[PDB]
Amino acid sequence: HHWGYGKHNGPEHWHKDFPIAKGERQSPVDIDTHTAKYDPSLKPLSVSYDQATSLRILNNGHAFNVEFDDSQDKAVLKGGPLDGTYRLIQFHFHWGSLDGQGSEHTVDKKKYAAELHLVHWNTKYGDFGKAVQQPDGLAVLGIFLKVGSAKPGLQKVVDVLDSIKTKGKSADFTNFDPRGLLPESLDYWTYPGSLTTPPLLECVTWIVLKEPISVSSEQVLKFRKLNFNGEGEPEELMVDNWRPAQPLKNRQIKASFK
Ligand SMILES: COc1ccc(C[C@H]2SC(=S)NC2=O)c(OC)c1
Ligand SMILES: [Zn+2]
Repeated sequence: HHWGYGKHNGPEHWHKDFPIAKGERQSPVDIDTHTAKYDPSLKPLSVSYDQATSLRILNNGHAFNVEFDDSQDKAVLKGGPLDGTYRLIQFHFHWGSLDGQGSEHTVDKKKYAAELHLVHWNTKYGDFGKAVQQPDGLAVLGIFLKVGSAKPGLQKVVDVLDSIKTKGKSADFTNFDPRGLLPESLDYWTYPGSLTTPPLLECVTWIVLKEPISVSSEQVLKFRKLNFNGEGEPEELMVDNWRPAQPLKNRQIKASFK
C-alpha cells in the first residue's frame, strides 16, 4: 500500500491495487440537489454524542484522526436511513490547498473548502474490522466546511496540530466534545457508497448534512501546515487529500427534507 494524493499515486491510480475503485457504489459523489428526492420513509436522525470519549489524535500520513473509545455504546448514530445502532470510532477531515476545493462530496458541482467525516460502525457486527466487510457496516456523517467565521468547537483540534505535524505522530486528545462540530440543522442527503480511500470498501451508508459549518481562514490554514511525510523527510504539505466525485451509476440520493 503506497497510495496517496499525488500525480503518481493518487486517485487515478488506486484501481490498480484496489479494482473496486471502479465499482458500482463508490464515493464520494456529486449531490444534484434538484434530482434528490424527499423520502418520507426516513425515520428521524439521532446523533447522541453526550457520552463520547475521545482518546487520541493521530497523523496517519493521509489525514489526522480523532479517535474515540468505541469499547461500548458511548457515542452513537441511529435513525434516518439506518437500522440499528452505529458507534462512533473516529473523525477526520479532507481539505484543499485553497478555499475553493477540499470536499469529497460536491453539491451541484460546488466544492467546499473541507469535509468532516464522523465514522460509525454497526454494532450488530461486533467490531469495526468485521463491519467494513458488510454492505451496511458503516455510517459516515459528512459535514461540509466553508470559510467565514471561526468554529469555536474546532479550535482545540486546530491547536494540537502543531504537535502532530508528521506521519506517525500522535498526541493525547481526551475530553473533546464532537457536538461542537455540528451545524444547527440535521437536514441531510443519504445514499449507499464506499470508503473514499483505499481499500475503497462498499460498506458505507452516507449521511451528508445539507448545512455547512463555518470555520475561519486561520483554522483551515493550520490544517494546511500538516505534512504527509514523516519526520525528517522532505516536506510535502498535507493538502488536497480528497478523492473526486465518482459515477453515481444505479443509485438514488434521498433527501430528509422537503
Ligand atoms: C479500512 O477501514 C477504513 C480505512 C480508511 C478509512 C478512512 C477513509 S474512509 C472515509 S469515508 N474517509 C477516509 O478518509 C476508513 O474510514 C476511516 C476506514
Ligand atoms: Zn473521510
